[PDB]
Amino acid sequence: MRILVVNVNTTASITETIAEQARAVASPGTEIVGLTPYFGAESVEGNFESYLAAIAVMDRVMAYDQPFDAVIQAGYGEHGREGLQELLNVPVVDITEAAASTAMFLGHAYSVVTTLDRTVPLIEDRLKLAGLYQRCASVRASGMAVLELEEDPVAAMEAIVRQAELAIREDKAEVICLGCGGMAGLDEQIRQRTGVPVVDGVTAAVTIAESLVRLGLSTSKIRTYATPRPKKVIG
Amino acid sequence: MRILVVNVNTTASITETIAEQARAVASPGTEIVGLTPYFGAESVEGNFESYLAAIAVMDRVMAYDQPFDAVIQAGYGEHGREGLQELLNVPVVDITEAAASTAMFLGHAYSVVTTLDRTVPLIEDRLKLAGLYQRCASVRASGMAVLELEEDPVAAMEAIVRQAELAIREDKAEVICLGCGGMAGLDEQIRQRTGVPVVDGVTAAVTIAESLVRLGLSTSKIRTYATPRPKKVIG
Amino acid sequence: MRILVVNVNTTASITETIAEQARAVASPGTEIVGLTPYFGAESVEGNFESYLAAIAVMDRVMAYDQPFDAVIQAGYGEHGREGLQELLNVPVVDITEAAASTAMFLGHAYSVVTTLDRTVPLIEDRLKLAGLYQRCASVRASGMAVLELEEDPVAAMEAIVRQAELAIREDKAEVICLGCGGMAGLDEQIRQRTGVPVVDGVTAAVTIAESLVRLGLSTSKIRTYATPRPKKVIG
Amino acid sequence: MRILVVNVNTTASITETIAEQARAVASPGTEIVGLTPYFGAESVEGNFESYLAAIAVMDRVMAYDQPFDAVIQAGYGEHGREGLQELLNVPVVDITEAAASTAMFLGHAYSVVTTLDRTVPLIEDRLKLAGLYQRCASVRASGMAVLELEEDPVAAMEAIVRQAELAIREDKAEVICLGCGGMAGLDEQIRQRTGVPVVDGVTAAVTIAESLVRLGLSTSKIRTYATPRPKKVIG
Amino acid sequence: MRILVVNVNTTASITETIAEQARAVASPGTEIVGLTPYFGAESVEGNFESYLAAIAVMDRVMAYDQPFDAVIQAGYGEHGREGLQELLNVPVVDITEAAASTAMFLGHAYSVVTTLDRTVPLIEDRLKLAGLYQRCASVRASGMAVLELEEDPVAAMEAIVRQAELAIREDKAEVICLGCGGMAGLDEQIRQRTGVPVVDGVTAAVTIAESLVRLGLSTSKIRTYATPRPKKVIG
Amino acid sequence: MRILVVNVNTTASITETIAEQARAVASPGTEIVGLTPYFGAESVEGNFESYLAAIAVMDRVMAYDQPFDAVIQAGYGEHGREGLQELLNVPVVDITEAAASTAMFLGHAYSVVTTLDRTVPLIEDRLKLAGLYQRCASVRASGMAVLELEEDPVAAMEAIVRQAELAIREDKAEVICLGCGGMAGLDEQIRQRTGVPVVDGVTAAVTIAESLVRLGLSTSKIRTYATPRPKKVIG
Repeated sequence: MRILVVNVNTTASITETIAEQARAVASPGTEIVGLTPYFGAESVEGNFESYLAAIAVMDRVMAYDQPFDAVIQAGYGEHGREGLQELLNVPVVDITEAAASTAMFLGHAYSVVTTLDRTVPLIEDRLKLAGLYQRCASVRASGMAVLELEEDPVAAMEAIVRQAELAIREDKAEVICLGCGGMAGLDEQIRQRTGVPVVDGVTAAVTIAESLVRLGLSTSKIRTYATPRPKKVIG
Repeated sequence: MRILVVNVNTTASITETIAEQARAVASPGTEIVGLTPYFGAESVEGNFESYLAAIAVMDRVMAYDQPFDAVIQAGYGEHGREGLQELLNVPVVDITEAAASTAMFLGHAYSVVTTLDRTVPLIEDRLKLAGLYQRCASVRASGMAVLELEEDPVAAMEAIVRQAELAIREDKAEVICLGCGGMAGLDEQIRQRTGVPVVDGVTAAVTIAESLVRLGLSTSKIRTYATPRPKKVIG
Repeated sequence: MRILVVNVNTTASITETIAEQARAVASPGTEIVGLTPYFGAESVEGNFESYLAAIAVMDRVMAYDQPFDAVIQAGYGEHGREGLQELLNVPVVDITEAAASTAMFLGHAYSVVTTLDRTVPLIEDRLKLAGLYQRCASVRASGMAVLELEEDPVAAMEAIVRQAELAIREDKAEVICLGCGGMAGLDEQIRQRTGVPVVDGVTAAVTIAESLVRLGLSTSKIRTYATPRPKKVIG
Repeated sequence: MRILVVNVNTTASITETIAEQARAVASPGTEIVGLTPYFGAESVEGNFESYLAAIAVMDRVMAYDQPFDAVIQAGYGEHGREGLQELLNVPVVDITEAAASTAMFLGHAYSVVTTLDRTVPLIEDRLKLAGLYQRCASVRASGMAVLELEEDPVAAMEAIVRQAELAIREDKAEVICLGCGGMAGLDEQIRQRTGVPVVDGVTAAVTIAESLVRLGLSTSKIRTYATPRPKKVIG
Repeated sequence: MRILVVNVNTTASITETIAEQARAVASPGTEIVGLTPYFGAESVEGNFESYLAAIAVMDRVMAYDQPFDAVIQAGYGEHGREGLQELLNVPVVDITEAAASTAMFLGHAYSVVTTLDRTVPLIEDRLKLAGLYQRCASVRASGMAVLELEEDPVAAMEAIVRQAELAIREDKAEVICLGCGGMAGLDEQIRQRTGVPVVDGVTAAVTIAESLVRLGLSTSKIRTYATPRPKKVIG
Repeated sequence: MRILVVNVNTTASITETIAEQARAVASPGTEIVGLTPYFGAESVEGNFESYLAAIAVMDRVMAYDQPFDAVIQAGYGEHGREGLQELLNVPVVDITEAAASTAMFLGHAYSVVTTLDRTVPLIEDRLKLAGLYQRCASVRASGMAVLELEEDPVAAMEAIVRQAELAIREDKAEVICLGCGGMAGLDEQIRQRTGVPVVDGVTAAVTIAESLVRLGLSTSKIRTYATPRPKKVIG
């Protein structure tokens, strides 16, 4: 099968890293295609940039010419999932929901550790909408400005594990979810350091996407995600 | 003062109808500037068109070069308010939240009457995010396509009252919220035909916008709606 | 138009101060009438005094002989709103709900800062009933015994801003709501000190009351707030 | 021990009916003292009369000059419990909460059957405040005016069973709570006619009052129900 | 009447202590029978042991040969209540729910103080299911390994009151509920030390059980707790 | 890898049907080992049999002496998952949560169709505990007794589609979850007859089990599902 894995931000280096991580868990016969949107912010930080990224991602998927069997939106706490669901006749998985949903099988309560404080309420709102928030102990920001993870990977790792530890100790999280795709593959280190399973939405999304295809499942087109009624649309 | 009233769809005649109902209640000294987005669907029906309209609305507002005091987004149940709240340092009122918020001063419970069944869950989700759904007895669809409103208003009118009556008698609604911009000015007739206050989010949003301006209040910039960090963003 | 603004407590000096603040935002042609109930506690502190104030206020409004177009209950976290709504055929706004409701347009979450700790659960319960509590980050008590604000206005101001800062820093409030009418007009100082919009329910209620009259809206009499069935009542 | 059983309305014959059902289940050694408030509506139907009854009940209790061990407020869905809890240092039981609380020991879900449609939302709100609504499948109105109960009991009886059956079959109620004091003693006939346990809040409140006394338990005075601070209060 | 009081754990010394405490509040003519299950853990600590105790307790009750009028499950936060309810044609009260339910008449919010941290989410889940959790301020663990209360009753008492004080001061609990039956009778000391009523589920359950029998109430057999359909069951 | 698929009831033919549907979707390299508990009801209908099945399932798993990588509990709405999660250091998937969790990727809301009305509230409660009920539009019973499924499948089939249609049209379900193990493989026919994706928790649980294994993830042992403390436990 073919799975499109779309970055929500325009940074080509992040697309390839995410895609690589998707390729490391993909099943035999699964082809992962990483896609960079044509427009949008280099890192998606806030409501404005999130809504720009929602249509950036859908523009990017609707440009792809080859057949494909699933789409993964590779961004934590951003908009657009639902619009993809309407546009496409294949399953869509967003990594936010892939992480929280897989975490819920593992523990009484899960926490998410993201980058910026200002992205906490967007991630919270995404999960509440998904109906996944009941078992979320908290969504916590490490505080590192997105691009520093390649500059100081040590200061980053430390800031992240400090939040993981507060979530386990104060919020009673039993599993940690990564909260920017740019965190893919750092999960073993966080596990080594906390003694809890640590879910990476990128890899979790691949398995859920692969599963829905194996099960013959796709978005319901009955109501909310009906194909859009063809009409006059500009631009 | 100057208030931008922005249509979520690209049909310019609907923009004039909305801006004229707005002017019909604006305080002396208030200028209404009705804006039609430059791109997007001619009527916004579903998630894909809602997200496109979100960004189409923001683009239209950011292109306006005069000063203004508040903005009103004149669509029911669409995405975008939060985007605008980050970009602007004037208050933003969404007619969805304007209607429900005012209705709650008037009755134990309110119901919204929209056009299409498929917009019902988009509306519920906006209300839920806003923390305004506890007092909503239901969102009901009249079944009338957005544009069939100036076509056959007498049938539109009857379809709306039909649903309003069902909300009152079965849902225990005590107040009715109109749920398309295209319904602006219809409240008086529905009030007469139902026996309950009928709230027009267009005219309610005007009063709320004017209030927030008179009161010296604007969007909090402390966290969630802080100005977007300056950064690279294509297009 | 005419708007009655009723103190919930019997202190004549508080009625006049509230009314003055209402007069400073009222629109041209709006007449504000401040009313002191004939009975009740000099400051309303707790369930017993709140229920006494509920009927004190309704007794006070039903005594007023002149026509009027709206009523404001000028008390934070007290009972009685609903009984006014049944008694009257004009809109009723309580300042508790005017503050929370206006705050919700301004920020992701709002907090209320009141005087006594023991009034926190009454205000919480009022907002939960109003269906306004979802976006309330916390209700916090400054701790100053009600009447000290005229004695030590500095110690008061300080205690208040300390709670505002805890709400923003720990509870993630993005807007502050004042929580005793006796706090009217202190909002600029709190804003100066926190960098967030600060809503005063007194002035916010005036605009909402004025709006409902301009929009031709009044309480729904369909069910819950039906006129009371005339019957034998004593005293 | 001595338990005050206080009618919420001023009809003395209803006070005797309630106090006699109470006596029918009181433990040996328990004295029931049935009280009729001095002012208020002859039947309490709506918010205005509910708030008046709240204060009318408290006045009546504070006028009683003998000692007593507990108080029961014998009205369904009325205001006042909290007022009494502040003023008294003996336990207070409201028959509303007494019924629902006991019903929850007996079935997965309960429903209340009251008289008037307009009291339905007052009842729901009391249950919600009490934290007892999660297990309530519904509150249904029999449509019988409060006093039409000793007038035509055979029609009252049938109206109640009608609603009870609807709650069981459509709402999935497994237990029925009578929802006027005027229905005391009817449970046996409804049980027979419905097939489910039927709870009488009057008699349940007696057992709970007696329990709290036997157990040495009374209202917590630490915070919300602390004695009212001594202060000036007119009338 | 006869009331069975069943230990959830297999420790004979705990059964007799619980039963003694039940006998100290029982009404005249009430016979308390303490029962020890034939199998299960010596102290019930966790999901596995709780589910073993659920069927241990039902096995123990179904072995008892004499008539009886009620059953009390004498364990805090364990499973099985519902299965008893199906099996029996008499009322069942679990002490978890007896404590929380009686506490709710006493104060704005209640807290539970139990032994082990790992039992906190089971007790939380039990109360959420019971629909009693809305008014629960927190469930807190003292941390003492179950059997130390007979070894160091002083270190135990201290650990317990420390949690009670955190619940009142930080969680705003107004009443404390004991949270292992092995705590029966320690409530006066905790009351002496905190100034709040302290509910013991053992004694509270006796009064609720006695009440349901006096009121002629028993489990509803209409749906969820219908007698199990006789069929082939092994072992 | 090896995955234990455990029937909740003792009917061995139902164990083979479940294990064969599981094998029909298992990845190459995956071994399915279908287990029939040693004691318990021949079909699990209600709380008593649910609790017995919980412990019967755990006993069966603990008796298995080979190594394995994950366990699946193949019953809808039964107790036990948490028990297994404490005892095991391999992931555990319950088909109840497997179905609902996967369904949520596919539609705005899902509904479950089970057999017996009396299992409906057991199912709702499992979903609620799991934090998966927010997106559940309803749980409906087909009315078909568990074993009447291989007896008359054409009538079973029609009973299920009947309920599915009612969930879609009245409950606004967009996806259907089969709610007995005995329904495994029926999804294709129901999909055809309803027009919406149909999820089989048996086959979904397999994909999720395999995913968690591929991802290196297992049950968190930090708190709620820590191994049971070693201690005395009879039988």
